[PDB]
Parts: sequence; C-alpha cells; structure tokens
Amino acid sequence: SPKEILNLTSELLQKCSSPAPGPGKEWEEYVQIRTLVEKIRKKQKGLSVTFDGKREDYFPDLMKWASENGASVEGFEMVNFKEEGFGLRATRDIKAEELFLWVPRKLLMTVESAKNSVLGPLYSQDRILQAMGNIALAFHLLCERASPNSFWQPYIQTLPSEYDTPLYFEEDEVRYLQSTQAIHDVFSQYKNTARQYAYFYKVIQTHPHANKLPLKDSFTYEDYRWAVSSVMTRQNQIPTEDGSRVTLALIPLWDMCNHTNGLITTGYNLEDDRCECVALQDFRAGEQIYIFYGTRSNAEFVIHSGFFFDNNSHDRVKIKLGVSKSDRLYAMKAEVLARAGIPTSSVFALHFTEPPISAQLLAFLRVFCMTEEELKEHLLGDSAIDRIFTLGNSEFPVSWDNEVKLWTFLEDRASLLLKTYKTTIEEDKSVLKNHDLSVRAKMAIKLRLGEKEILEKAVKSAAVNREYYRQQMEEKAPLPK
Amino acid sequence: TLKYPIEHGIVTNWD
Ligand SMILES: Nc1ncnc2c1ncn2[C@@H]1O[C@H](CSCC[C@H](N)C(=O)O)[C@@H](O)[C@H]1O
Repeated sequence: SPKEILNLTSELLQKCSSPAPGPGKEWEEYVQIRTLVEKIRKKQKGLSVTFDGKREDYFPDLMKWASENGASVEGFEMVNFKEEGFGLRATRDIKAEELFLWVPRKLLMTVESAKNSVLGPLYSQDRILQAMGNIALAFHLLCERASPNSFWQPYIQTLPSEYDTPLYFEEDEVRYLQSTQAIHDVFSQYKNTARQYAYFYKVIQTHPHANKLPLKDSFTYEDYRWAVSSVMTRQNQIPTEDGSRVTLALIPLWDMCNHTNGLITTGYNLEDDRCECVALQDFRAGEQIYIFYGTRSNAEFVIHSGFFFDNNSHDRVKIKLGVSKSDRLYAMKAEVLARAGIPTSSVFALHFTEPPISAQLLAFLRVFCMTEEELKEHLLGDSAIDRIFTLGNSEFPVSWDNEVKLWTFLEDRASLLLKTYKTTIEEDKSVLKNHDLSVRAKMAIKLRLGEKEILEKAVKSAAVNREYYRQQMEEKAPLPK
Repeated sequence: TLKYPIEHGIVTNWD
C-alpha cells in the first residue's frame, strides 16, 4: 500500500503536468484526472486529523482564545444561519461605521508565521512554496492542524470540515457547466490542485528526511483539498509588520463574517498592528453582521469562495476582442488604441449593470468601427490627442454613425455568444424551478444561467443604444463637445 | 479610502 500510493501520485503528477489538451478535450482530461484522484482517495483514510462533536461546541474556545490575546469579543456571537452557514449575530445594537472588530497580528496565520513554523525547513528548500504564499498557507494550516500543541488550535477546530468549492463537486454537478466560460477555470482548479498534491506528496514522502513535519506520517488528498479550500475561501492580503510588502493571512474571528453587497469596511491598522472592521450598516440586536467581501464575480465566488451570490451587483462575463491583422486599417487602429493605452486585442468584461461596458471597452469598440477618415483625425493635428482623451466617454461620440456601428456589433456578438451555450435561459429557469437539486448543482446551474443573463442584457442595451443613435443620426443632431 | 483594505477571500493565482 505505501509504495502503491506513491506510484499513483507519480502517475497523477505526470498527467497533471502535461500541457493543455486543447479546449475541445478538456472535459475528457478532467474525467481522466478525476478517475486517478478518486482511486487515490478511496485508498486513503480521509482527513488525517478529525475532531469530535459538532461544530458549535468549539466556538466558545475560539472566543476565549481571541479575548486572551487582545481581540474584540464583545457585541456578537457565532450562530448557524440557514442560508450562509455559520456567521456573526449582533448581541447589541451596532451603528453604521462603528468599530466593532479588531484582531491583533499574533492571532493571524500568515506566510511569515508559516516560515517560522515546523514547515520552515521545507519552505526554505522548496521553490514552489517560496513562490506561492497561498500554497504555503495551506501547508501551514495542515501542519498546525496536525500539531496538538499548536497556538492556532482554537481557530483550526472551528473551521468547516468541508466546502462548496468545485473541488468537492460530483462529476455530474460539474457537467452542468459544459460549454460555459466558467468550466475552464473549474478544470484548471482541479488540475492545479491534483498536480500540487502529487508534487508535494513526492517531496514529503521521498525527500530527506523524516523531519518533525507532521505530514510525513499522513498526507492525504482529502487533507490537501480541505487545506486549499480553507485558504481560497478565507485568505486575505495584509501588509507585513514593516509595511514594506504584502503577505497572505488567515484572520480568525473576523473571517466568520458572511458577505452582502456594499463597500469594504475592513482595513489593516499598521501602527497598532491589527485588523479592524467597522459596521457596514446599522445592525440591530439579533441581526446577522455582514461585510462586503470584494467586487468579485459569481464565477469567482463559486470557484474560489464556494458560493453563488444572488443579486451580486459586480457580476460580469468575459468577452475577447481584437483588431485582426487582416484588417486593412490594422496599423491605424492599433496606433490609435496604443495612444489610448489599449492593446490591439484583450479580454474585456460585460457587466450585468447599466451600462454593461466599461470606458475601455467603449473606446476599443469605437476604434474598432472607425472609418479611415475618423482614424486620421485621432492621429494627426492639434486636436488628435483631445479626441483620444474622450474616446471612452459616452457623452462625446466620434460620430452618430460610429455609435450605431459599434452598438450593432455588440448586439450581434453578444447574440452570437448566447448561441454557444448548451441550454437556453428559459430551460435553466425551468430546471431550477421544476427540479430539486443539491446546493452544489444549483450553484452550477445558476452560474451558467448568470452568464447567459449577462449576455442577454448586453443584447438589449446594445439594441436600445443602436436605436437611440440611429434615430439621432436621421435627425442630424449636433455632436457635443 | 482605507489605506490597507482587507478583501475577504481575495482571489489568488494557483496556476
Ligand atoms: N452571502 C453568502 N451566501 C452563502 N454563503 C456564504 C455567503 N457569505 C459567505 N458564505 C459562506 O461563508 C464562507 C466564507 S467564511 C464565512 C464564514 C462561514 N460561513 C463559516 O461557517 O465558516 C464562504 O465559503 C461561503 O461558504
């Protein structure tokens, strides 16, 4: 059994180190990797370390541990919520902008504390750990979890034992995402995680020696999946003590806050060396205390945070666009885009808000649909730089005809993109209504629906904009300046 | 804005 598990990880390492198979064969590669991962996992014991009892029983010790090291423990409590898991509930009234949470650096798990832990020797020898603080944090977490005397034991014992990152999805749950934008990042996550587990399994088991490292006795695929999901769903960038650079960190107590829409109200206080959080809004006693995680898309929330957020006002989808070298106006268009600080081709974002395109995308699309005479006006003479200056401003168009052309293109390309999906918007909504699905399956289906709904909104915006400028073209309205 | 804003679960490259 011990050599057999080593042979399997060596095959897993080879498979997951191979170049990308091509987009048409990524699903096949994914199922091949799952098969090998699943065979390793059935031959292993699960998590190397587990803890008795229910998750609620450990939160009192987390609070006592935080209070004895200077953290705030007044005004809130840990409660199991129906829609978010566990989180903070105010035990008193909390007014907006009130400082209610602070966590000194001594409580944090950071790349620096990892370097100074039992992981230190391996970290100093391994070029991957030195390059990837997120992976180092994951191993920091595993090493301390396996250390009964660890200072961070009260925090590690309150972490979830399972997550809703795609690493935990069944194959048929990932299958819902076929033909979506998001599934490629799911494939990458799965292949990254498997390559890393196999790489470090061979480093730990094979490479001298039998260090004080607790991972030498037991390092399972379950261990690594749990550790990277803990880090990716909870990690944070903070300054170092010197304030000279940034590091990755796990922030106990405060990272139990669940997410809602709003603005970031959590910041690092370097002089007093502690994390600080002020109330996003008024929280009456008994209400859940929320924070704003960040302006991430639902693809990012699903893949890296393990949840889908309804009414995420920052949801977006990628759109790839570029001036082809086949265009006879390529040189002029590329020069205009260069002067505006835009590459000749890039990945842009379509947003589910109004307007759905950014200033950068609007500037690119304007150049994309520009005549040669219009491009010359953006290249030559005393007004050329000023015309570039307003290229991304919806109030100052190049011409009525230019607006109609660019909005026609966006309408057409978004409509084309809707037709590359396996299901329609209406069929997804009927799957979600008429069927009873797992939480993870609903996440996959709502994500593929969300992509199409964002494209659908772009079609409607572009159609309206098209008609607006086209009717103003017919009336020959004076162009603004 | 905050000098050192903290983003819960900030996204990082894992390759
Ligand atoms: N608005 C939301 N809806 C559903 N789940 C949420 C959420 N905000 C946060 N979560 C969950 O909380 C995790 C962030 S850590 C926040 C505390 C967590 N609920 C816990 O029990 O430890 C995410 O991975 C997600 O699973």
